[PDB]
Amino acid sequence: GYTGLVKGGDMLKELQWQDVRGLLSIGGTIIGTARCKEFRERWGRLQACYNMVSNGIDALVVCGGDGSLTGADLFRKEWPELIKEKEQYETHRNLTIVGLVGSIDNDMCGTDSTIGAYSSLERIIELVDYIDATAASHSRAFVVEVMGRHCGWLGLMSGIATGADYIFIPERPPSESNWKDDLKKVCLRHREKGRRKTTVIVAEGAIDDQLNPITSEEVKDVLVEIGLDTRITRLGHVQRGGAPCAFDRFLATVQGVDAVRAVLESTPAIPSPVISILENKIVRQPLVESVAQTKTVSAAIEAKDFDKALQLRDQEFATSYENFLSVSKYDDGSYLVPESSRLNIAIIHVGAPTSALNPATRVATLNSLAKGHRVFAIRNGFAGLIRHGAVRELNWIDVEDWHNTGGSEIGTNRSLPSDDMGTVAYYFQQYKFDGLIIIGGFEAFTALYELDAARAQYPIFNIPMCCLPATVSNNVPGTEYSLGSDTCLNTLSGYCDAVKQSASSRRRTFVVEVQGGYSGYLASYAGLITGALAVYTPENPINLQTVQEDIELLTRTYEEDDRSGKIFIHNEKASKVYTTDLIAAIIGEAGKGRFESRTAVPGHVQQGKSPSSIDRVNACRLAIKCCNFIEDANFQVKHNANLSADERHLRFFYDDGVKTSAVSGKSSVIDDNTSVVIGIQGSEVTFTPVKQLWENETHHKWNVHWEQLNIVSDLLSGRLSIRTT
Amino acid sequence: HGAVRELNWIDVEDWHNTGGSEIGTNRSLPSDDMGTVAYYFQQYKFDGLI
Amino acid sequence: LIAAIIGEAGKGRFESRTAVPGHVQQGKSPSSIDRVNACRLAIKCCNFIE
Amino acid sequence: GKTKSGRLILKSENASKVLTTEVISTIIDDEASGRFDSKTAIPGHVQQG
Amino acid sequence: VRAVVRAGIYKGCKVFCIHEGYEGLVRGGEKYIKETQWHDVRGWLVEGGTNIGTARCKEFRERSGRLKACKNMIDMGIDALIVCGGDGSLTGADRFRSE
Amino acid sequence: DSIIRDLERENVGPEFGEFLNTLQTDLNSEKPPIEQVKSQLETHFNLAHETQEFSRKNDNAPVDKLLTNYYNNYEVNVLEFVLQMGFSRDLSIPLNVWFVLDMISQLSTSKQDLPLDYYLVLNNSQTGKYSDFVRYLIYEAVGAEIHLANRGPIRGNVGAGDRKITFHLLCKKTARMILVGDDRETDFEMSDRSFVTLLLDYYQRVGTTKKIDLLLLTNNFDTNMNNKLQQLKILESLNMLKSNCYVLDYQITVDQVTANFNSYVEGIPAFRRHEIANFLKKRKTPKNADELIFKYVGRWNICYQKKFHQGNISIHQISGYLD
Amino acid sequence: DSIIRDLERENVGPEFGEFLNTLQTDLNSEKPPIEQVKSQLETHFNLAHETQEFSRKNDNAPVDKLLTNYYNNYEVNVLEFVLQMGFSRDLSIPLNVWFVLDMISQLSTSKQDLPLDYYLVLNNSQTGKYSDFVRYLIYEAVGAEIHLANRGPIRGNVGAGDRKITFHLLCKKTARMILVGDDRETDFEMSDRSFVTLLLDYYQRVGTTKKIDLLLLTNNFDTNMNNKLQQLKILESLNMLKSNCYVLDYQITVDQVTANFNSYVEGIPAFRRHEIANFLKKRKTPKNADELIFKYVGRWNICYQKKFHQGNISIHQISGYLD
Repeated sequence: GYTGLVKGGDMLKELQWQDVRGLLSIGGTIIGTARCKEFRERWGRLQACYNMVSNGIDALVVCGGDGSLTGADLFRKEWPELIKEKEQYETHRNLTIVGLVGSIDNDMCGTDSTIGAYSSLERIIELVDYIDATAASHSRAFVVEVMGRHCGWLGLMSGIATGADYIFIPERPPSESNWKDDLKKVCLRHREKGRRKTTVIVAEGAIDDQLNPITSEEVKDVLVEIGLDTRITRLGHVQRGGAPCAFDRFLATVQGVDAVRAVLESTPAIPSPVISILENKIVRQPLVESVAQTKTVSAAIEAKDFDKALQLRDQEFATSYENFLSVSKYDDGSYLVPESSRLNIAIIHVGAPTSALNPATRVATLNSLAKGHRVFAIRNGFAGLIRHGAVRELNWIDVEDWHNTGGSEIGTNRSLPSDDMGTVAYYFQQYKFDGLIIIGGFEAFTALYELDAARAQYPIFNIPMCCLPATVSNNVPGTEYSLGSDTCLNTLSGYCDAVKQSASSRRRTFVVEVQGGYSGYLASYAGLITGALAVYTPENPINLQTVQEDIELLTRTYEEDDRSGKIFIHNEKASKVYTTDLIAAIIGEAGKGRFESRTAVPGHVQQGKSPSSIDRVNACRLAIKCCNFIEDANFQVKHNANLSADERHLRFFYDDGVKTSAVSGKSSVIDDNTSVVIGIQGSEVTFTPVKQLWENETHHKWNVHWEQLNIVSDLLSGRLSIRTT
Repeated sequence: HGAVRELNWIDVEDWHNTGGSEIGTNRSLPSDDMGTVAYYFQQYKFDGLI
Repeated sequence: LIAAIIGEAGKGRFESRTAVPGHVQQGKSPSSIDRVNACRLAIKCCNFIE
Repeated sequence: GKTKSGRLILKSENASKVLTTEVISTIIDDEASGRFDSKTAIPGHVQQG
Repeated sequence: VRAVVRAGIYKGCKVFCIHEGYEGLVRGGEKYIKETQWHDVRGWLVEGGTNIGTARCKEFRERSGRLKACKNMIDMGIDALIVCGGDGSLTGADRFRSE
Repeated sequence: DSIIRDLERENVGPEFGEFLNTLQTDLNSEKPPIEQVKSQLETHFNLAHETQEFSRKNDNAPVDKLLTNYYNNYEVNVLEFVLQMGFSRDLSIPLNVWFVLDMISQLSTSKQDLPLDYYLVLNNSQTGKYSDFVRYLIYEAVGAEIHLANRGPIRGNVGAGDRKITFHLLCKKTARMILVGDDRETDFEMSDRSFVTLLLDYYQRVGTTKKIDLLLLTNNFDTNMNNKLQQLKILESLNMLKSNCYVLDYQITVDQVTANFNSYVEGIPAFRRHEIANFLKKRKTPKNADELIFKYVGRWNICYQKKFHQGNISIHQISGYLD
Repeated sequence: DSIIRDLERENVGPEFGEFLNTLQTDLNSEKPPIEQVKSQLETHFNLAHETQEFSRKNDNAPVDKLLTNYYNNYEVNVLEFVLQMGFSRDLSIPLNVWFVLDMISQLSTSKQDLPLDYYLVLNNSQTGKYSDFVRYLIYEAVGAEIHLANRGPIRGNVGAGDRKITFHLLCKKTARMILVGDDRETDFEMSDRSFVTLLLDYYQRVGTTKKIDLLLLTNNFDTNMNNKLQQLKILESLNMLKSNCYVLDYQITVDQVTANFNSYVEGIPAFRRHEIANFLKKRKTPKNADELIFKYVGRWNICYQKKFHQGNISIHQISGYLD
């Protein structure tokens, strides 16, 4: 850290292109870290300055947390102060300083997420997943002491990701007077409703509204006096170690490239930035403002004004807290709606499996049941419905352990209502469904469209319907994110880490085949995060010249190496000629049998055992938004009308000859806005009607660009350098 | 209108003599809305039609 | 696959081989049956259209 | 009626040079007559760990 | 448990799963002593903890419960007991054997 | 804003302008913008004494809740096609505007309703000049910042029920605009008789087959033309009222049309038959002959049921039709 | 204007930035824009002596009408795909540019033409910097007030016949922009060798399956890579030229490259086959091996036929493919 900048001599050493080999699967730091201590004093910062000028250092890149950036900000403020005892002065007169947020906390302002935050969250989830993975006992409780000194983000996200009963966060602390009694209430309420795996999450900075800390031991004692055998689990240093997760690998690599750009793109007129992330877009925020904003949250908490602090957190934090609070309070009965307003909700899993299916179905069932609606799960897709009438009613107890479980508990398949509309329409009428959630991929998108189009032929289908996109491919129109894709990237990065290790008299080069459909997104993302040499995709042409170029890069790369083992990412649908098998075969014969080429096919393992935290958090956000849409009273039959039972089921009535909608009161019975695709655009959730999306989509299973994934990966592998000499 | 009426031994009374229709007759076709005809056939669970 | 199964048969008893005449099936010169019929039918084609 | 736990067939690469993972699976589909399908899982020489 | 249920079934004998360990054995009945089928222990390899369940039985620590448990086995027609547990868990089974 | 200039031109008092300037609603509060306008209205115009006297002089009737009084929650919330047939002379312009707003709020107490269409006729010079001011208020009351115009319906969401509405103000200015084809120049005289018949000409041309279920009658200016009973007879004639329509008739002052209205409505079929014929024998002259009162004479063959009465505030309902 | 700063930044004399101020087309005028800008270029830069000399030192060849004379109106106006493989090292940047416009004007004399595609490649660092100057020049020449861009083809009409043209300028600035997905920071080395192979990478990834029917060849700077014979050789291998493609080779200086070139183009098949073989034997090293020249080696079986030769300027056409 700063110690090497203060005692800067042998502590300042150059880094070569080969020195940073395989660092994308390592963590923490090879440069090593240190606490801000001598850099807290002016004479220390003066010496740090001398060393930079003396060693001809013109730019500094600080990758650290709140404290490290507060220091970087103070060093830039105090830099115009250069004491003299030389051309060195005019040369190094203007400090070029850029900041990267390396923090598990996720405390820093201006950025939606900091480097290490999701990985640390993964470590928490890793542990709570073991706790959850035991068959339930009659009177058991578990306390998880999570790290993160300055921000309740980890505590919150762990709460959502694990389905915790109660959480302790510095932003919204409980009363000193009755937190124990409120803890008891919440827990016993859930226990009453069927919960046997009572879980509480205590943050590192957990406090009560009078600033008194809340230890996990304090919390244990509360639950023990409720007759529960409580067990503390302290994560400790586990939360800071290990390989970064899929998102962090992307986040650090991308922000890291921009940090270098920000240095070059600098002038004294353009202020010193903090490389931040906002609506999945990398942004350059000013260091001055970001450190200042972050200090005001710390101040708010210290000043016992926790309202200012929670208000001072981004929408990401706000929406997440609101969601955790909602789900927790579903047991209240406060969500309950009048008898007349209660509906029959259908959930179906259309497409190949993703680990994200059960968590999403869980949140959707609880949300619906909380209102008094009846939840019916169409088992084994449309085929299960058509062939066997496979409908199963869900209750509070049925949902149990689903937030952790992968695949489908009801069954998922790519069969379409097309197979027999008449039969689908018969069953929808029998079970009297008033709303439908199609969780799945391109076939869930297809089914939504087909059923929407069938509204004409079958009145029963004129209900609100939605597609919750869940797929590994990220090939569904109407969203930037499909549930299960982050789990897949995590599964792939880990898989490749084991590939490169087995590539160290066995094997040298590996052609890892990525199954991401007809879209190069999966392959491109995977390539960036695994440090793949070449990435084969349907979007980019494969031929004798391209192949020769790929071989040349591999050849030129290997004739420099002295940790090794190289990978190529081949998308299953890239070429009907140059397949994973042919590419591997050409690499082998290359250099008159120079290296040993091997194929690797993770394949159906890409769905993963447990959904990632990004998948768990989003499955919950979107399931909530699905229910809010289909169960919206605006799209539902009006109860103060002279309507017959059949008129209310048909959702239309004939008034004075005119066919009127029992919902809108309008002459046009069919509303196209009721069949919608619920997805993410930036940070915001979007509702997009199928009819419009269906003309836009391609027969190549769907305009969309992830080009910069490929640009950055090629810059960081030898590609861009070999391509330009 | 979903205009279905159940008939019993007593309802049939004096019909062998009477002209026109007691239930109503018109040239409208199921074409007008198959879906609605099909919904009603399913509700009333008709096993035969004259 | 058939050739591959024959080969592994009898714990490697006989040597199985594939043969693919393929596009050679058209032949260098038409057979006499082909020459005779080509003439009969060509005559009948012309007689019809003309 | 029973639990749907899923089905696996494990085939050591050396068990058959002719009846390979991919060949075996295509035979299963042929013989299954649409009642179920078969898919392969070929992880590769990554199993070292 | 999956192994015991299947092995016993294969060897041609009825397998009963005593839910809540000694508590279930002392309380007895269909409530705790359920007949288990081959397909009932499906995919239990992956499952963590105990699907049958464990419970600390205060009564079985005394001759009061040890006798009640003995009756329940003869009533259920259970000719043999298989305990899967810890030190005291097996010492208590050993004491039950001599008693 | 143009409205303030317009009111100064029509000779109207500044009060109305000053009301619009300070008139503001905020759909960031639990109170609906309708109850919010109602509050601002009862404040600026000091309508408390006038409302108090309006009731106390109609045998203490709950004027603040007449629909909520007779009908139940369902009964009232089903009503979806209202016709307020002029303003009352006995009420000050703001008092009438509050009554239009008080009525709208009652018909929108539930979130389970089918949309409402409210028609308001401004049948004379004493009320027609206020139309744009009314249309602006309704606009704020309903909050049509969803997606104003010099003509057309004001769409929006009204009441605690937050019900979808579509308010229509059918006045002379609007009728002129229609006639000229939206030409700038609309200064020409329009008879109150001519107006009613053009309202009929708009309806018959639009082809509206939606029936009036609440009919609001009162003591309008031009008693000669806007006769409460004559208006009833014309709607009875044209099949414009629903089979089970509701006729709510209010006023403070009592007149002979009030005697004749109640004698017609409450009358036996033989009486109504005679009533019509004797108006036609008495009043039909070859010079008068073409007037709508001699075309759309009303229907004796109809039946009513007196549902509510509290000193000159009555609610009858079409009980039957005899064919 | 932005170009004027770029130019000062790239050590280029202000003359260029000064020309882009005095540079403006009259449009309405009888004289076609290309010819206007062309005559404006001659004036500002005094390209009268150098043009005359370029003729003089080439046995008084018509360096103003090289195409026009040789070909008939049909022949010149049938040419649709043109590749200009650099700028001569023997002529100034304004003479080189002028010549581009002059060659362009020559193919657009007719109003009975299908569209023209013109590709200018500015391969070395010497000319590369003037891409934007040339782009603002071709923009004014065609008058792209039809519907400039940082990248991309300039489309408009051109010459005496208003023939729709699409001028493409391939340089390293555009190549860097491409590689970095249009990022602000395009400051990185790129060897002329890399540049040639990336041009191809683009032809194969863009998809282009159209054949060049007039190939303009000269003596560019950086001959180690931008070698005339080596460029021809490459185009022959990649099947990029029309079966009757015309190959124009202009310049003033005679060197060994020109001898090697002429002996290859005009050589008997046995000479060409050996020319290729012995180059590979003599020049291929295991370190050299990867270079494009070792892959896209030329074809001895392509025959040419001399069409024109006025000392140092020649036209040969492909006359057959022996197979």
